[PDB]
Amino acid sequence: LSAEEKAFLSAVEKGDYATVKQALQEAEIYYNVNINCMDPLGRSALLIAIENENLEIMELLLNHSVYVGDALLY
Amino acid sequence: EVIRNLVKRYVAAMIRNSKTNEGLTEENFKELKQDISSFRYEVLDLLG
Repeated sequence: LSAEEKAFLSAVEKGDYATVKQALQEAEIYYNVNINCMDPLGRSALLIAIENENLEIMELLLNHSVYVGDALLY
Repeated sequence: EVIRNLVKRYVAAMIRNSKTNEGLTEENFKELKQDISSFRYEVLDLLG
């Protein structure tokens, strides 16, 4: 994992609506961080926003082109 | 190739079981108490 990918996956699991949205708007402009970046234990950013029951980060991710595949079961 | 998958979904199942089956304790209470306390002093220091 990149340090900015770990900065995005540590932006989520803390409840940020600012730095997560800034990283998802920088992801559109530059191909710097892939949104579908996994933890070392699976765990995409969407699944991190699912284990912590925060619906605002879920709507913020699902407005972007996140891979939603097999994450409804989680 | 099989062992890598078994270790990966094993460790995922064990952290899942630690999230479900671990009961709450006093230090987890101190963590919430410091989060509300520290957020309290931070808001009072911004509004003061």
